[PDB]
Amino acid sequence: SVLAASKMVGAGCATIALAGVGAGLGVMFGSLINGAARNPNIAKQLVGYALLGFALTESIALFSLLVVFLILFA
Amino acid sequence: SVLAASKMVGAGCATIALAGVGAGLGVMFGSLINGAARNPNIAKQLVGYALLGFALTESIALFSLLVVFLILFA
Amino acid sequence: SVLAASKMVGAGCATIALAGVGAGLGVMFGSLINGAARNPNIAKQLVGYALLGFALTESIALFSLLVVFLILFA
Amino acid sequence: SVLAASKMVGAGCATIALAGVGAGLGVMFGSLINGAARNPNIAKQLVGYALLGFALTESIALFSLLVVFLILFA
Amino acid sequence: SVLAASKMVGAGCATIALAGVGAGLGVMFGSLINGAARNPNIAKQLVGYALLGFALTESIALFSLLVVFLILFA
Amino acid sequence: SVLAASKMVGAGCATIALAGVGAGLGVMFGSLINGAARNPNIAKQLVGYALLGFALTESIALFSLLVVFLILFA
Amino acid sequence: SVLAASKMVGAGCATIALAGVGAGLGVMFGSLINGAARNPNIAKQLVGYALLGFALTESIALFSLLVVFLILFA
Amino acid sequence: SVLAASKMVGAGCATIALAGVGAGLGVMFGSLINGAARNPNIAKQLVGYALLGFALTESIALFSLLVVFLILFA
Amino acid sequence: GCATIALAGVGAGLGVMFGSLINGAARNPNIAKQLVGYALLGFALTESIALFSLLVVFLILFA
Amino acid sequence: EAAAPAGPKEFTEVWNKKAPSTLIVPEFPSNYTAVKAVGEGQVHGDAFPVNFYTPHSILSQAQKDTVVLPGVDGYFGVKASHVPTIAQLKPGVVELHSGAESEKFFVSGGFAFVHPNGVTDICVLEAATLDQVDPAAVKSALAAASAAQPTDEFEQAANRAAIELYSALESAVEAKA
Amino acid sequence: LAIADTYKVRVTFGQASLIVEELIKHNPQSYQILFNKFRSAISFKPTVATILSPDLLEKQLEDVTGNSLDAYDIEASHERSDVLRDLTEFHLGVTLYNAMLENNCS
Amino acid sequence: APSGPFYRVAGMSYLRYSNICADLLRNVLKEPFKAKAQARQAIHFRQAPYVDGKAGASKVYELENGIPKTAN
Repeated sequence: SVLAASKMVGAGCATIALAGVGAGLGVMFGSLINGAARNPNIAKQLVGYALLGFALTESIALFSLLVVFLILFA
Repeated sequence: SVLAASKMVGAGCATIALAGVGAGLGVMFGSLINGAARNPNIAKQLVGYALLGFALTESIALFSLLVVFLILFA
Repeated sequence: SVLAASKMVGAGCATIALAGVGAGLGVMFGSLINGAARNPNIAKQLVGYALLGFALTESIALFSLLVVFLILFA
Repeated sequence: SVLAASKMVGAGCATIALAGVGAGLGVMFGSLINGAARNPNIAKQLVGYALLGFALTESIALFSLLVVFLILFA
Repeated sequence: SVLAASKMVGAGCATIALAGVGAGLGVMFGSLINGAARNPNIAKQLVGYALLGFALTESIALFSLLVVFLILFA
Repeated sequence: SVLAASKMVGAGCATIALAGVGAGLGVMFGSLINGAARNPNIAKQLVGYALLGFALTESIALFSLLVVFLILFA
Repeated sequence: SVLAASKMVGAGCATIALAGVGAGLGVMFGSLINGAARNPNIAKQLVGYALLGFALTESIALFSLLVVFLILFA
Repeated sequence: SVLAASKMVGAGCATIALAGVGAGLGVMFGSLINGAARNPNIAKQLVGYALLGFALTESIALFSLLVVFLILFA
Repeated sequence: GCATIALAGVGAGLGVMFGSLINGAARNPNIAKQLVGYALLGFALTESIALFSLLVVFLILFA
Repeated sequence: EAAAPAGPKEFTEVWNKKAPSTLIVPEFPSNYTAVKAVGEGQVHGDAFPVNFYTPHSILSQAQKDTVVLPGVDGYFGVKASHVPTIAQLKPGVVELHSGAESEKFFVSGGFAFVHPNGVTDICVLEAATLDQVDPAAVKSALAAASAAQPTDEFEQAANRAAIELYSALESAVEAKA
Repeated sequence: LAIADTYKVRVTFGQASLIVEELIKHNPQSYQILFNKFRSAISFKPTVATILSPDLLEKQLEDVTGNSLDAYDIEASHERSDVLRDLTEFHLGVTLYNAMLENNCS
Repeated sequence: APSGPFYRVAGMSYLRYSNICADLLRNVLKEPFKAKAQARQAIHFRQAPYVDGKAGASKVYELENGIPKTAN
């Protein structure tokens, strides 16, 4: 079963793509702390900018996670 | 099945372009939180600049989602 | 046992995404220290954005740690 | 059947170069939001420097998408 | 053995995740030196944010050591 | 014909040199947008250094795609 | 001809050194744009350090394809 | 002749270290242009730290080149 | 051969440290000889990882 | 958005209605300045006019080619056409250069402007040249500064200001050229 | 407020700073300074001088399709709203030191 | 309560901070030059807040040693 053997080394090697969405959300949520430290009066607005950026950067993380059941479960 | 096993180990290595796209988008969305903390006056003009780049940096993500569809389903 | 042998190499390559969340939470808690040095009067407010981002960045660190459970045991 | 197999492994490792233009464009479009917040008077002139730098960095991404197409269909 | 052989490269390719916490801790501990150079009166409060953040980045690093302890020793 | 098989996975594993070039172009083109936003009176001279920088960092990209053409077509 | 096949994947993995020299060249040519924006009076002196930096950063990129040409043509 | 094959696939993987020291020399020589544009009266002095930083970082560029000649010619 | 990719990052880390030596001496040029005292301490205590990485290269090639 | 153009010539339109014509128009400080910031010029090559000011003395109004200012993120040099900059200065040495010679005033703080017409302005409160400073009195006062610890942080706002001023003054003369 | 005895010994900048500090107790959007400018020994022009508070009115009255102050690169510690607060207090104290010194010579 | 630099979070104004740095530079000068320091350092004025046209008594500053570095 070399076809099913290459599934998990394939879907495993697909999962390096979830590194940069963590490295991206780290500088993004680090800049949420940096932005609120510089302008604390609009900290009510800046979380709405981070969560809008959290959903659209995860779009990659659900583009990366749709591969691993397109390898295994397809 | 050495040919069909090759497409899972191939497309697994293909989608890790999304790591750099996920690392780039976090720099871009984090740069708006620094940009909105500087200017609250034009803060929604800058949202049009991020969603411009979010369409244009994901462009490479769907160029890398092209390859996992052109390896597995072609 | 080539299906079983290619589990552990693939599930080994799947947890390299834990570097990117490690690089993400490192710069996020770096910008918490730098952000508190701007104004320490909102320092406890800035941890409310830090652990919000920390819980939302470990969302990938659990999304990548379920796939290593979905390869070895599923 | 290994030469057609080794093409599918090749183009997957070939499009990892699309991560860097994914990380490069997020820095360049991230600096567009910081540049426009620093100076909203010339805010769309910086878009004229962004889209020229976008298509000049896209030339790298078209150089990487070429090799994905070249080692398969030539 | 093909299973017990591939455990080593399955563990070896799994512990590359310690690079990201190593590059993550340097940004976090680098911002302690920079955060105390700005505000040296709250310099011991920023250690209270450093070792809090050091615990929450190592927990992902210890998540990367538990996988090399169950691959080798399931 | 395993030599022609290793040419495809050799050329695919060769062109990730375009990634750091692509991330290198985005750093330089990002500083073009920031450097023009600081003083736009000298903005056209900075394009004369951005395009001078772009032609010299693609010079690495010249040396990486000639390798791909030397193992494949030579 | 596995020895001559390993020259193809050997020269492929060797060329990945040109990624990091391109990312360094973008930071060096990016700081030239930031450097010439701050003081446009000494922009002829700063390219005297950039081309000095260009002569020394690719001085090890020429070491990299020296390895490529010694594992291809020797 | 698998040892002469593994002599050369390890040689390409050995010289990937020339990427990061190429990224190191670009950040350091970028910080020479950023430092000489800050105050150019000590621009003579700062090259004495850049060439000092050059010769102490390119030791790693030959430490990996020590490894390259030790698996090519040993 | 796969052991010595790790010399890239310690080569990349020292470019940040020696780059911050040039960045730190441009901002405080009167204490510049103290900053080389912090650079070469940081140089010699990061080159330990450059030989920690070379340790595994010499234990795989010859042990 | 510029729907409210306040100005010196626009002060006179409302002043000719409510205030009587018995008085002449009151003067403004813009009417005594020959140099502005928005009208470009004043560089004509490699020189730029430097105006170094205390409240009690005009220290320089000549044209230099290099000015080294001690900003709060460190020292920085100003060439002929620098970027327009509002730089807050810490205690340090303002260093003027007209050529091969240099004058080293030690300042106590106060801002420094670089303007889009190339002119620059250094605005300090007390600027003593280092020949007027003797180092025997400097760290004897730092011995009185960094030893007393009042937890009232109005006093260690002053003591932090006392530490960084005296310590930058020690290295101002101990690192002599 | 009524301030007197400012010319008994001399006019100093620290005296003008404490006078300007009591004008930071009230936090207006403008500071009109009426004084006699010493033109010559014969003529004395009465001069008004205004200081616009940073986040009240100074950031808004420099807007010219964006801002006139955005051409300047802030090289200070905190953000521009704190640089301009330290600058307009400096600008109040400088022109109050000059006002009562011009008026004393007049 | 407020934020900003270290003097601004203490309630100290910039004019009080920059004068505290100013006279502390004048304290360590040479004696031919330090003689010209306490001239421009002395603060001699008085004030009276007028609530409705009736002041109170006074607040007389007679300090010859600079701006008060103590709390205010």
